[PDB]
Amino acid sequence: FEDESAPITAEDSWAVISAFFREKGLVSQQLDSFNQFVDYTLQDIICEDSTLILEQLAQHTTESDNISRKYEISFGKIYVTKPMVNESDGVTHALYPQEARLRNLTYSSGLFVDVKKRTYEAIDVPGRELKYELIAEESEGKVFIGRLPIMLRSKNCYLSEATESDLYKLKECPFDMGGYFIINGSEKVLIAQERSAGNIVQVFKKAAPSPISHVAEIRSALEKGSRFISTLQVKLYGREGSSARTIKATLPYIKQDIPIVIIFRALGIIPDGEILEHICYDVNDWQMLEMLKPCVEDGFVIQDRETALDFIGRRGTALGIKKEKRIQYAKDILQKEFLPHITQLEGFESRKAFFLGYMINRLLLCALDRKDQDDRDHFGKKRLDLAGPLLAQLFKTLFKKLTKDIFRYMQRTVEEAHDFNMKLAINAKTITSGLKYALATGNWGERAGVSQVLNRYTYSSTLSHLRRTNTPIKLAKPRQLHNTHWGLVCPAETPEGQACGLVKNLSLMSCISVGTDPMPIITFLSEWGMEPLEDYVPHQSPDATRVFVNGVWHGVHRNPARLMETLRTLRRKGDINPEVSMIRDIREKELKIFTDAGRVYRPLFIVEDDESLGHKELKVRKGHIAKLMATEYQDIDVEEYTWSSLLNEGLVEYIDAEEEESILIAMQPEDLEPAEDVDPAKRIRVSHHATTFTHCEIHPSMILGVAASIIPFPDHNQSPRNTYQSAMGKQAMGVFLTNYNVRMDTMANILYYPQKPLGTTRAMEYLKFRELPAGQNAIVAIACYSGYNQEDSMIMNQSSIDRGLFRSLFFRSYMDQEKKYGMSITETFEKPQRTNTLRMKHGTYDKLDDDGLIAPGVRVSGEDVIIGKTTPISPDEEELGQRTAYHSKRDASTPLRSTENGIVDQVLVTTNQDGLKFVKVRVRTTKIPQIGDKFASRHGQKGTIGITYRREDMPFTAEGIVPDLIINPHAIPSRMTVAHLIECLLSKVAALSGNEGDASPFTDITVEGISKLLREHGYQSRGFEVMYNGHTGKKLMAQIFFGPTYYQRLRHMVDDKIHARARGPMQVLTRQPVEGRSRDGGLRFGEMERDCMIAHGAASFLKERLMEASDAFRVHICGICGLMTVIAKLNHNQFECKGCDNKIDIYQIHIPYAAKLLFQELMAMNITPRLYTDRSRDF
Amino acid sequence: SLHKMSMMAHRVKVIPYSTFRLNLSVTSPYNADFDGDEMNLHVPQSEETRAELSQL
Amino acid sequence: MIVPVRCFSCGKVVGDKWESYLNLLQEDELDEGTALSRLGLKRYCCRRMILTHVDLIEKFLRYNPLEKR
Amino acid sequence: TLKYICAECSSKLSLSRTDAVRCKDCGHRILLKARTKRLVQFEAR
Amino acid sequence: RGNLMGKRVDFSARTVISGDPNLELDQVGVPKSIAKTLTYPEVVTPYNIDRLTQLV
Amino acid sequence: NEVFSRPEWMILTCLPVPPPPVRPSGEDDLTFKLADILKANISLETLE
Amino acid sequence: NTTVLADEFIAHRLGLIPLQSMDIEQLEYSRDCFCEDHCDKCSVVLTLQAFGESESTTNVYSKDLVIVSNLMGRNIGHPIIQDKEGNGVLICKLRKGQELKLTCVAKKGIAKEHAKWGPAAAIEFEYDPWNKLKHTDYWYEQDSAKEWPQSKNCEYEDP
DNA sequence: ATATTGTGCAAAATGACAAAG
RNA sequence: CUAAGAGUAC
DNA sequence: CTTTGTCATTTTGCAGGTACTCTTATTCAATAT
Ligand SMILES: [Mg+2]
Ligand SMILES: [Zn+2]
Ligand SMILES: [Zn+2]
Ligand SMILES: [Zn+2]
Ligand SMILES: [Zn+2]
Repeated sequence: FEDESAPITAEDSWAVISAFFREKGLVSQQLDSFNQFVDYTLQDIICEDSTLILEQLAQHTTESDNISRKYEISFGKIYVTKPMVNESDGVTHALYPQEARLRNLTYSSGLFVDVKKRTYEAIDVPGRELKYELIAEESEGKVFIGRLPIMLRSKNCYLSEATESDLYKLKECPFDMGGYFIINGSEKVLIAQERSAGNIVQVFKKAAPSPISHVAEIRSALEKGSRFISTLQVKLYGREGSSARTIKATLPYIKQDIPIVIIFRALGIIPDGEILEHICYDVNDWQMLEMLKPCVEDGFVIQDRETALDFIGRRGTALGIKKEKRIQYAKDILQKEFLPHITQLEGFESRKAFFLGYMINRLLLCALDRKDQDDRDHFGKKRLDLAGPLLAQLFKTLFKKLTKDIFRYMQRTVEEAHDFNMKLAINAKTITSGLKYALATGNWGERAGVSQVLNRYTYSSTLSHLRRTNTPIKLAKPRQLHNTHWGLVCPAETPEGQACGLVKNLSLMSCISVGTDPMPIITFLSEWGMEPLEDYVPHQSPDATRVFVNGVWHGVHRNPARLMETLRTLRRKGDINPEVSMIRDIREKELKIFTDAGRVYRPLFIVEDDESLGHKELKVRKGHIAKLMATEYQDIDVEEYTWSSLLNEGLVEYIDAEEEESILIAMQPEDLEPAEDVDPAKRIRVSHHATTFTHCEIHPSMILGVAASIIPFPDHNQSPRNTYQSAMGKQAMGVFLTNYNVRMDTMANILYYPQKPLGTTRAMEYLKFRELPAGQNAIVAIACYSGYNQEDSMIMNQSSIDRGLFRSLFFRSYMDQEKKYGMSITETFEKPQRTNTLRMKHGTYDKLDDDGLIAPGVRVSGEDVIIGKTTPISPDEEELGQRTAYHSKRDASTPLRSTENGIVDQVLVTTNQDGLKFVKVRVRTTKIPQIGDKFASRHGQKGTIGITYRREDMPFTAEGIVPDLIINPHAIPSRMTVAHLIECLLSKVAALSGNEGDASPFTDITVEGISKLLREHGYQSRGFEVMYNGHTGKKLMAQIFFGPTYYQRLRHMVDDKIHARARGPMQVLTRQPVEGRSRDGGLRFGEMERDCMIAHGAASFLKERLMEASDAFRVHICGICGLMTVIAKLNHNQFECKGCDNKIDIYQIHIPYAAKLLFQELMAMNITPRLYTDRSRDF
Repeated sequence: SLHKMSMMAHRVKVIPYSTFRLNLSVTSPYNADFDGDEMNLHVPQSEETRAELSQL
Repeated sequence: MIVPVRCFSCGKVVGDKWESYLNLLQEDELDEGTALSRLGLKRYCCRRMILTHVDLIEKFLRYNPLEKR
Repeated sequence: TLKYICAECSSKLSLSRTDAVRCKDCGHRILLKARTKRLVQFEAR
Repeated sequence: RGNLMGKRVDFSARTVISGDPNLELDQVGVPKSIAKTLTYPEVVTPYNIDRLTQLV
Repeated sequence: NEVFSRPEWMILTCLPVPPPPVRPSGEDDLTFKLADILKANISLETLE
Repeated sequence: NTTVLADEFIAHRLGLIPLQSMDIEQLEYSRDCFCEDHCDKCSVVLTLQAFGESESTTNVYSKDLVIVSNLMGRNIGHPIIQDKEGNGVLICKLRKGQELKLTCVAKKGIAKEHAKWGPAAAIEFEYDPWNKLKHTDYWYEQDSAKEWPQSKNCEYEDP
């Protein structure tokens, strides 16, 4: 406050958090990854390779034409425009997302590339080296190669710079956060795909039966190259008791596990001592030397680099190399396939030998029991591929396809001497269709579910979907919540199904790095004293720290403390990109630096000595908080102070799981920084008795995700209840966007009267939950009132329902196009007439007017036609009794859903990309809560309505207050949802006093204080109230827990689930009832239902279920051959089995049609299931 | 439906709301709650099946 | 969306107190509890009816009318 | 003929079957059908 | 397994369940719409001519 | 078995053709496979 | 209805508008009236007609409702106005250019059929403030008398 | 201008292979 | 219509 | 000389039950009639 350098309090950190969410937003990672892809990755993809050279040799039979031509095509800079749409008439205009959504277009922008076509000629003189020269035809000329879909709010989108008023003008909700694509009018979101990081050596113990005990492997990969995965493995043969423990490496394109010493000698290290120095860095570590002796004894037979290269080449799986060139072949394999991530050039054999020695050293350390096998679940060893890298690799493949097509076309046209045209060379449809297919359907190629339809049921649902990570599914246990997941993914938010643990959600303050070029950091290291790896001799520098950058051992340092200090200083002042992570392992004497993309990190406060106060203190003080407050208030004149200002001045730091291994974090500043009668109501906390902190948590409540941040008092609940609420709040019904009235979504649900919670958390005002609430504050009583709320049922107040509690709007949109079956076979929107139309639906067409669309305002019920469409067919056909040449049109109308009804809200007519007219009809109805609808508190206390009582029948307090809901007491004890009770108490206090209850998790708010405040208001301190029975007016012997509570209306309503079927449509193949209530299907009578009926012993009922209720088919067989090959003319009363030549040995049997189909499929597969009606053997 | 008690014969009572209604005591063999659980109903179509359903 | 006409629990008419409530909060700089008491909302059912309302209709009013006369 | 409204202009148009679906005033290709003239009855419950 | 050991059947219903302390142990509450959908074939007999005619 | 399964009947020389009920129609996958079998049969017969 | 609210949304809000019911006994139920749908002996017809002619938001109140049917001298129909400003319930809001024209028919009903017909709001009801009849067993931790605040009616009975 | 054709158990089975007569 | 995929309820 | 038991590979078939909703896509392109 008054003092500028005073230490901050736990209340101040929220200002910091606000600044963060001002600069970043909720979907910062999506936009950042896409912007990185568009700004830099496209150009790298284009420039890599993509120089098609075609050397048309002279092929000179006579020397008169001894000229060799060389046609090359190169690609220059790439230009990406603003999103625009073509048209049927050819006019091209700017496309805005709330036109792409309505017209089923693709929010995509064209890509152009500067193509330079060079041609060289040389004089084809045999023996003389060819010299190529230009012909001065240096033609260059941007060409359209396809369209890149643009994610909304990205740097290339129209909405990136839009203000709130502009967003309102463009029919865009200002609360919409972007981070998604519009493909064919559908919002598609890319789920972050989790994978294991590359260029990291991992050592694993193998199972007992296998002859190899330990395996050290690296999944080498290079970002700036072909991006190919080569897995090197170093394996230790022999169990612990075995004597011949020899280490063998598995080189790519090699059929055998070459001994390591042979590789070392091949790279150029002949002496045994030098190899052992490369592997073992300590002379005193004689155990490792003893374990390593078998390898050199194995490779004693080779004592020359050329000999070892020949040995490897002999094992070469190519088997297309002559004896003398095997050496070169081996060299090539060691240069371009062995450890690609280090280098693809030559002259770095020493580096690769050092890296191999390092891997062997790690393997031997694991085998010597000096270190545990690497944890596969450590989150620092994982990476998340966001939209950026996914589109990067997809576009790399697709552009490689396109350039291969270009080269093939050029070769074909030069061979056939035809003219060359760029427009006929480039097929933009390749890139466009590839990207559109990959984004429209989840399958990411030519994996699945990589792109998903964005969830728009509720605002929090969309926020959670936009921060979702999926792990494709070894001997690990990925489903467990790891220790390293702290502060990076939500501890409690995951599906309960098969995906439990595999599908994760980001923490509120967690971000994914987009990747930076490591060259500046390498230059810094070289300048600051990093000894190059080439002239590194371990004996003269035993206690040297190995420096790794992106998994590439670049050298060693002799004073790592100073190097780490200066690197930290550089990163804290912004010279190094803050996303760069730097870890120093003192015990292993290693220094790792990671700058690649996909690393997940969170921000933390920095703590330094602060000699003025004589003890550790946060770098942030009250002055910075004051400046942040001033900037925030100005936004709602002084110098702007943003989160980036905190980052640049070294106030906050970005830490990932790997760096988090080497730091100590204080949970809260006010209690853990200062050196050391207590309230019994407060929870017990430990001071940790340690003062060497390096960082402080900005706020512990930030470990939760978007969905978990809505829970009030999540630390007073059983964790599975938190997980249930996290899963169930996405099904909460609220207001998903403020512009729902201009969007033609397939389904939309809206509350009439959303209410912000009485008990609210501090983190939910960054999630806009108070602006777009998804529930209501219902007056809840916990009572065994009538027994109709047992087993999770609830009693809802009918009078509250009558007055608008939990009422809802529901919108459904039906889309329909007219398609060109031929050049002049256009479909037509119209009102079909029974006189000249076929297969007109049994519903009423009377509500359509003459354009084939109902007009908004008309009430529609189930099976009524809302879109009238007809398709032309070939005339002059007579059948069916009433089919004539007049019936040239077949009905293609769209009826309303069979069960649904409502008012046609709106209808929208437009044209598609092809120029054909199409329509969208949105119908509106009202969902009023009733018996069977599902409601849930914010603590996993789900339940359906058992019954509804009017106000006069509900219990009432002395003030006449009656509950909106009554829930059973028995739901409380077993589930241990204490937070539910605490939130009810806090809500009662807040409603009485007019404040808002602060239900944040890790605050010092106790039930004692809430009870005292409630007592001051004149009520019983524990929330109990004397209630009276509604029926008789007598006092209830027991006092009732009573108060407001926030409840969500869930999407599961009984009217969308009730379904019955006497008889209906049958499946065409099996003649069994169809599947699904949308098709009037039948219920599955599964195997174990049959087993239960068997156990009951009711045979006739089982037969009736399987035959009369599903499919009973009468078939004819003959007594000679049990096959169904009997021709039966029932009207003529003639039965005959050809082959057997009989006409009186026939029987009829009633068998399931599926059984007849099975027997026919057996016969078609050359098996005779002969059926016989009498016994030939005794039992 | 893990055991024979999870499939039992009941007497119909026609009620004016859109949910199946059952006694609280019979929920234990069905392992059924009222937090969104759904249940299935089969109608016998002959006197024999009707009779053995009622008697077994 | 817009202030409810009546309190859900008891049925007291609170749809005519939204503008007065906002006026009390803004012009008179009263805290929420005193304003609610001044308007006559004594039972906490009515108090939560008016205190927790979110007036989304304002946002809806920012978009240009679809059918403008 | 049948009446429509430009999604952007809000201008009222009359379109026949053969007419191209565009706004004469501004060329917008998105049109919304006009409100029905038949009275609509709502229960106030 | 999919069509012979277990198959989809007619005359079946499915919906959400609710408790009712006012129903007998062997009683099940059936929604009126479901009762109007699912049917039973009763053979016409001198004993049930009157009520079957009334139902028709 | 002498009457129901002799070993030389494990060799196919006449493929039974299931009726359309087994492969109802957009033709069924079995119909396409039978068409391919007929194509290969005709090709082999002509080459012979 | 060119507003931002759904038609049945506004219909629900209108049904919840309190109306003068002093002479409701002189009105008949629509069910036992011999007219076809509604007449003057069993209903009151109101009309709402609002337009957004102002550049600022225009508030559609319940004072804008106009009785069109002939009340025949009864004292029913008029929307109840309570606040000092004179504007009744805030039915709706209109941006400039938006319009809302509609006609309401009001019948007589009871709160059993729908809570919108309830005239009672909350009804406080208490007896035996001192628990001399022992109709309740007071939950407590240390002392029931201290932990349960005394009701205001305790002054009207002897402890 | 359009039809036609270029995954992790874990049991079972099997094969290779040092010792035995 | 068919197929594939995704999300979800108990 | 052929067993003979014996390990180390190869197959190889499976992987709860019901139920709901939505979305996309049905071989691309070159050649010849
Ligand atoms: Mg349950
Ligand atoms: Zn026969
Ligand atoms: Zn109230
Ligand atoms: Zn226009
Ligand atoms: Zn009348």
